[PDB]
Amino acid sequence: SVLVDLQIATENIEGLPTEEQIVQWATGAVQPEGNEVEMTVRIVDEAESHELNLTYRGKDRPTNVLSFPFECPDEVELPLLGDLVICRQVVEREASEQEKPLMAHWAHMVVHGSLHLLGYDHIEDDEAEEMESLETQIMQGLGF
Repeated sequence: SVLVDLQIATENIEGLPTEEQIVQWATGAVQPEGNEVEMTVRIVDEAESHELNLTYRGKDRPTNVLSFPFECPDEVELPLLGDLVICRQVVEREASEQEKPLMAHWAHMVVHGSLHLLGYDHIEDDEAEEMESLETQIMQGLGF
């Protein structure tokens, strides 16, 4: 199925994300009939994520949307999105400033950092239609 990981860092905020809502709304509207994929997403302040990476591997520096891609040997035809790590203060501010439902900002902001970071658009043979339709159903299917 289409499993996604929504890991919030704050317990009390001005607009909690909750996986049920986010996942269901976005990821739920993408595979209402056929589901299959894995998208890990960690939403926490800059310091946490940055330190988190640099503490266990030494990743980049104070970025905006850092994600962790899976093993990219050659082509490997299989549904996947990999791990993701983004800040809420930024996206929440962007979405909050845009004056639009954070629901879309999430599905969009996640995919924005998912591809722009690794490019899960692997092999255009199988993963193509799957991935394409995958991102298309959540991004276009709703028309953010």
